[PDB]
Amino acid sequence: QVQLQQSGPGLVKPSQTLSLTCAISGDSVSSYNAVWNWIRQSPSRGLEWLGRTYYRSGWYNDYAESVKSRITINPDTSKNQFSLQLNSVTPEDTAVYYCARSGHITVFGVNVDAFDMWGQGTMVTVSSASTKGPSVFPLAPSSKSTSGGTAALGCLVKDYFPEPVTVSWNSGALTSGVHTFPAVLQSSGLYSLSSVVTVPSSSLGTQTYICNVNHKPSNTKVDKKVEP
Amino acid sequence: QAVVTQESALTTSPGETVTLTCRSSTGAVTTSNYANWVQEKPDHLFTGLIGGTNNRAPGVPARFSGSLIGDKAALTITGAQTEDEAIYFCALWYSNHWVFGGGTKLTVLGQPKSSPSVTLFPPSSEELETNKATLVCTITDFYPGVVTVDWKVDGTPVTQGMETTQPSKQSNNKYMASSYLTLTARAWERHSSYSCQVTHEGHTVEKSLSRADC
Amino acid sequence: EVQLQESGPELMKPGASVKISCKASGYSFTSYNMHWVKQSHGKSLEWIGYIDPFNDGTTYNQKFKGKATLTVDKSSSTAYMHLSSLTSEDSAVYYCAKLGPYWYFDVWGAGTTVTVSSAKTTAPSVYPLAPVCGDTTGSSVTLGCLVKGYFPEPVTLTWNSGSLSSGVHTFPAVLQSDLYTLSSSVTVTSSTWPSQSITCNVAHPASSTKVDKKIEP
Amino acid sequence: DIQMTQSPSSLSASVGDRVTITCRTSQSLSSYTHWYQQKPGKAPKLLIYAASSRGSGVPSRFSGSGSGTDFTLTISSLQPEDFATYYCQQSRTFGQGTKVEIKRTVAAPSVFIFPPSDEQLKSGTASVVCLLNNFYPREAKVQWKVDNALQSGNSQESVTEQDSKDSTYSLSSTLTLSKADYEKHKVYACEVTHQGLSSPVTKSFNRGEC
Ligand SMILES: OC[C@H]1O[C@H](O[C@H]2O[C@H](CO)[C@@H](O)[C@H](O)[C@H]2O)[C@H](O)[C@@H](O)[C@@H]1O
Ligand SMILES: OC[C@H]1O[C@H](O[C@H]2O[C@H](CO)[C@@H](O)[C@H](O)[C@H]2O)[C@H](O)[C@@H](O)[C@@H]1O
Repeated sequence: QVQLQQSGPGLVKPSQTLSLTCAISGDSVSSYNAVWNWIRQSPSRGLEWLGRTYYRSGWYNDYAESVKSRITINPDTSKNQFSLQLNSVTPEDTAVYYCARSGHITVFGVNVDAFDMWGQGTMVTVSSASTKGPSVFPLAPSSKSTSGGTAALGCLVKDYFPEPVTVSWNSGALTSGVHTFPAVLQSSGLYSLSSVVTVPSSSLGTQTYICNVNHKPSNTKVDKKVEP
Repeated sequence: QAVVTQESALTTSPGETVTLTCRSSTGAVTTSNYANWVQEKPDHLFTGLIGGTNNRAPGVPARFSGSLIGDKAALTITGAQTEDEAIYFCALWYSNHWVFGGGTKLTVLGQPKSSPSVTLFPPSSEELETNKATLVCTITDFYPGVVTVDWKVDGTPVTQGMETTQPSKQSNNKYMASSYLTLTARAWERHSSYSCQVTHEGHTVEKSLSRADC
Repeated sequence: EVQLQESGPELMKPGASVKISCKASGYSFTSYNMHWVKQSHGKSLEWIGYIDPFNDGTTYNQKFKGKATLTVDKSSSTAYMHLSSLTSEDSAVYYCAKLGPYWYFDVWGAGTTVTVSSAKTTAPSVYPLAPVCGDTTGSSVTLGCLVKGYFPEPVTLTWNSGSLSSGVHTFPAVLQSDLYTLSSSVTVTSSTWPSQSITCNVAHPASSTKVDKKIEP
Repeated sequence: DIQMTQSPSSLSASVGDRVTITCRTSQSLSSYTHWYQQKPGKAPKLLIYAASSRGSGVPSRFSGSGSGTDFTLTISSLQPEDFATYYCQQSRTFGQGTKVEIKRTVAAPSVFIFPPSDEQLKSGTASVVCLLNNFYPREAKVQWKVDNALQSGNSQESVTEQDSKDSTYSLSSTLTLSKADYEKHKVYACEVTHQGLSSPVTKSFNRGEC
């Protein structure tokens, strides 16, 4: 029943404000046993709790020292959500930001700081570069083993900023033997990845293959037919 | 084995100020004994009163106060009320453990005096058939609930055979009790007159039974 | 705030062992630990020890080291006190109690009675109680119903199958050679008896023996 | 909030193996000590709460214990889908996390090469992609040859996380040239070496013939 839905821009310019939102479904933001946390994950810092807000006959806020001075976490009882605001961001704040519920998990009736439900995470990049949507090219199967065996085909998603990009095949129909590679950062400063799948050669004549590419930052959506 | 001592019992009228004490056998009660107090009411209802020598728990009325008085901890009730009738226990902290005192039974007089009704029954036919005999002495409708029981056989005091229940509470809030004289069927027939004696607040109600009357 | 529910009464023979439980329900904003306390004869309170559900610390009264073992199940919010090698001196009411940051015992379980007895299940013999018929003269008369040599408690005693309720006094049981005896007495008008049927209905469920008995001079 | 040490910080272990991860906390507060399992591109999932209580929908093979300031997660019988990073926590502090890898039999890469698309080439760049699929272990190497000459740059590589079913890895290498430069050559090849291959596998295409 409990779900956490995160939203808000992933790309933030240096010295400006990071603004994220976490919308709660299946509990109240002001529930007596709900504690609303932001936690972030980066390679430098690993997993770092940033702060919380909870209701107990009046709203409380606690923040980690690392960020105490530029962080604000605010509930909205109207929309049933809570927000994160981090001020004056630097590249050190590039991370994946999660919201998380605590206080549902109790021992002897007391909150024990287990985080039982997490939102999906928003990837946050601190950079002054502009948003750029991918080009999507086909990686067509070769004539090799078309009569019988395994064909490899794929999509190449190039020159997009920032991360992330999602790729699926046949709108989810095809997942077995799919490999979507981690993006690389080109020297241009834009990202590129490949997504590839292995399929029976005999399906090449009968089944259609489409890579569905979503880049939310630029509102870019692309469906590319990949064919011999 | 530190021993904690409190006065055993105390009887007050409503409106009085009462002070209960709590003494450590090892020496002075001090701040670092962190005296606490609980109140046991009828039906085994415990609720906590004071902690940290003088810190009232939530909802505890301000008539209750904690203090160190000389070299013992004390609980003072300023204007005792009938609802404060209870057993009060202090516990002392000895570095790593709590030790409870024996409790002070506080009676607050909250109703008229009432003298015992004493009904004394004879041993029955059926019970006599089994070569045993029990005289039952019911004691009802008294207040306060403190009775001494005593038995007389042929006008002579009794020493054994006798059991007496603790005063318990009646529908009407007075106290009842019962005492038993368990005899043998031969000892019943060897004596003629039998008598139950109840003392209460200085007077004595008594009832007799003669075997010739059954 | 949390509420504490202890497990039901227990009847044991000497040498047996027993496991009392105390379930915390409800909520607490601060942590707290669980104390266990023994009441003997209804007035003598004794600290057995405590367990911390949060750091697992335990401390015992030296008198109860090796007799009592405290544990917790953190998933069910239940504390347990296990007593080894039960003796007559273990017959008592056992309480669990919350002690939180202020170090006063602010919540208590209602208590679990443990009775240690080697006595066997014996049904009661029910005897009538009627006055000496010389002393019939008086506007009210009081009858009764003696219940002797039963084990174990409880017994339930009524009058005229529960129809007659007022005038009645049922006294607490006494312990007489490892068996209990009771009595209950009724007051009715000198015209009501011996004219009407006055019958006591004694039940001893622990031997499935319910008994009726009417009273005459 | 200095990340707690976990020991080890990474391990690899065969399917069926008993595996133990130890969190070095500063305080014996078992009930405020928890573990999380994190699969790639997922939020951590609560695995163990209060040192030993299992989270919802966590198989019995996961168990937890503490002694002094050391808390341990044990996986009794390691399974392929247990590939993850494991994190302990106490209060507001997280451990550094422990990466668990599955050991399996050696499996050689299947190699595929993809010439650039005509679509891309109109745009002025050529990307050539080499795919090394479903291999183990992770040390597969790729050399790019153009007209049989080794390239020392112009390529970027990327590896998948260990598969949850078959515990294999996959790598793609991408060789990027200007269109002009692409057309000044004929034979494009990737040459793949890996422990599971007796000698190098080469796949190649002829520019134009593609
Ligand atoms: O010890 C008094 C405080 O208890 C709680 O706070 C602590 O424990 C919480 C969970 O049990 C943690 O989330 C918190 O960080 C601790 O400060 C309570 O929330 C506080 O109001 C009390 O001051
Ligand atoms: O990154 C430097 C340049 O790389 C490519 O071009 C070089 O490598 C080619 C492949 O071996 C040669 O044919 C070419 O002459 C080299 O300049 C890329 O195509 C260039 O655009 C880059 O500047």
